[PDB]
Amino acid sequence: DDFVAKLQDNQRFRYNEVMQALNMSAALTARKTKEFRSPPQEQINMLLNFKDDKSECPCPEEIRDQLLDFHEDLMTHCGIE
Amino acid sequence: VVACFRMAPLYNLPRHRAVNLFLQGYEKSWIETEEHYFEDKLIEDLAKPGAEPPEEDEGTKRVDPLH
Repeated sequence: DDFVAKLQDNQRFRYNEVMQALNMSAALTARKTKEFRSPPQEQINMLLNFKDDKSECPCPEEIRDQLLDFHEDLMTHCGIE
Repeated sequence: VVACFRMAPLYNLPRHRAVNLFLQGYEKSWIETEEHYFEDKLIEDLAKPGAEPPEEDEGTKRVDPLH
């Protein structure tokens, strides 16, 4: 519940930044709006790629850290760790 | 082009719908991809004769759990 709320507020901020920044280039706006025009499943799929070190997702470090801590807690509760 | 750029993002969606989407995405991306190796250790534990002479076998050697 709170992870998704923070992610949605981030999307609010990032979309506004892209709208403010659309005026430099129309070609740039295409790759910036890939996310906002992707289906809702694809949007969250690309937002949840900060696992591993490829790290091309637009998620910020703090939001990444929240899930990277909850996931470690879940693993140590499942006994995998 | 503004209308084309205008679509259905996550920030407009109700929170519970996005939570369900997050549950599915988290599942597939993290829980499915998580890997831990235990097969060799498990088989080694299962193949051990578990203190059979200490146990009161009093006959033929009892088959191990893997058997």
